[PDB]
Order: sequence, then structure tokens, then C-alpha cells
Amino acid sequence: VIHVTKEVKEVATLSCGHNVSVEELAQTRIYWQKEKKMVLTMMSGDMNIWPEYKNRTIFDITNNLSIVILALRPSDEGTYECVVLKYEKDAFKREHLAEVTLSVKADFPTPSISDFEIPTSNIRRIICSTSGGFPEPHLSWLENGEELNAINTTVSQDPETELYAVSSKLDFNMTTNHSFMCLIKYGHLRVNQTFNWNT
Amino acid sequence: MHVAQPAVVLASSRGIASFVCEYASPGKATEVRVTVLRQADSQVTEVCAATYMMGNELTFLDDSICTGTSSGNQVNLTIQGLRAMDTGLYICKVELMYPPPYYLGIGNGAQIYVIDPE
Repeated sequence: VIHVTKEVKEVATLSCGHNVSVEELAQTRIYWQKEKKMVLTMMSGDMNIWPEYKNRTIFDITNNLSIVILALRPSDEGTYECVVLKYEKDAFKREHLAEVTLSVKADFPTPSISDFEIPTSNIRRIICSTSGGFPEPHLSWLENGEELNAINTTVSQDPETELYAVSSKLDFNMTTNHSFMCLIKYGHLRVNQTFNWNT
Repeated sequence: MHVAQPAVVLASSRGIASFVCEYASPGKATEVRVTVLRQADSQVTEVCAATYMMGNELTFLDDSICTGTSSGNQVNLTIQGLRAMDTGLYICKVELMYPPPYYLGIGNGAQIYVIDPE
């Protein structure tokens, strides 16, 4: 088996590690299946790409029968199989079996804490955000190892990319000195960012 | 895919050895290819193979040593002309060829005991 690891927004190529001369393709059956779900097939030299792939996949025939996924989605992660069957004498026989695993990275970039001045006396408002990551993020504000209370927070997922965007608002008093940390936890991973205030 | 076959089978005075190979069809079969492998010294060797359309009598070739019959997720393999010298472990492999997805199954191999008459 071979392991490929690309980042959620890259292109990924999964090689069948084998090829078939054009003269042979016609009497060949090639199945690219993930788990036991069909990615696409070529039979009688005719194509068939499944819905979930119908548009972001290129079957690079001449290059080791490999597939090229252009819009990596977190779901694309998994174990792919390339089966090649060639009809011989009495019937189709397996000519090649290939297995590849795809790892999609989708870490959240360092969050950005920006502040704005509101009409309130010395009450300041800082917004923390970060997006384009997976899985689902969980924000939290910390001053001194103390889990604060934010005004508003929202987490959303792009219905097409599967990626998440998080953002949150928190207010504090500009009088005292403050040292805030916006900690985001997604899966067994975490990434934050600290904002500092002084006099 | 899981494939089950008898652990041991002894041949006959002649040279005929039989056994049932049963596979776990996870779906609409249609095209299944059955292969009998002989393992020895950890070196595999095709003994015979055949593809049958789920719904037809498994039929091997003439070039072939084996012979068999199918009944649902079951196959009736019968090897022949075995000399006590080819006694050993006979793995039975099963493939779900069409329609895809492709599934592969390897049994543990039945141990065949054959003895060359006096």
C-alpha cells in the first residue's frame, strides 16, 4: 500500500501503479473504488464517474491509470482501490490490484484577533476568527486560565468544501491590563492566538 | 470478503479430492471467479480457475484438472489425478468480478491428503 497526504485545498493523484497500453484498454475493466464505493470505471473503454466525483476527478489514463482529484474535500480521505481486469481466453481475470490511502490535512490557520472601539466608556470589543479547516472547531476565550463569556459566537460549514469558519466577539474594560488567548480546538488538535492590552 | 472451506480432506484410491468452498456474497453476485491455489514451502501455484455467472453451473475448461458445481454462495470443487507427491494445502480464492465493486476472498485452504496406491 501507498500513502498520500495532501492539504484540503490541493490536488491529489492516486496512482494505480500499473498501466495498460491503449491497444488493450478496450478489453480491460478498470475499477477505482474507495472503501467499496465506486469512484469511477472504464469498461469497453467507456467511462463512468460517480456523482461524488463526477466533476473534480480526472482519470489520467496514460499515467499509471491514476486518478486526480482537483478539489480535495476532507471526506476524500480514505482507502482507495484500483482493480484492473483483463479478458483472457475464457474470461476476465485480475491483472492488477492496487491500494492507496489518502490523508487530507485541514488545520486551521492561526486565528486573527482584531479589536474595534465602541461608544461605551472604556468597554472594548475584540473579535477572534479563523476558517478553512476541518473538523468542527470549538472556540473559547481565556484571560488567566479562566474560561470567559463571549457575547456572540458562530461556527459554519461550507456546504461545498466541507470546511469550517469560526468567529467570536468578546468585550472587556480598557482600564485594567488584559492578556487574552483565543483557543480553537478541532478534533485532537488545537490552535489559538493571544491578544494583549496594557494601560 | 470471507471464504470458508473444510480444514482437511483426504483423497481417494483413484486421485480424486473434493471439498466445498463457501463465500460471503455481500451483494448481487452475477460474475464470480473461483481459483484453487496450492500452497507449499510458502509458494503459491494455480491449480485451476473458472468464472461462472451466478445462475449457471460452474464449468471449468478441458485443459483443466478441477471440476465443480455452484449452489448459491457455495462451490463444489473436485480436483483430479493427484499423486501422493502433490499432497498439501489447497487454498480456495474467490473473486466478485462484475458488476463492481470488486471483492476478493481467500479461504484458509483445505489440507488435502493423497496417497499413491501400492
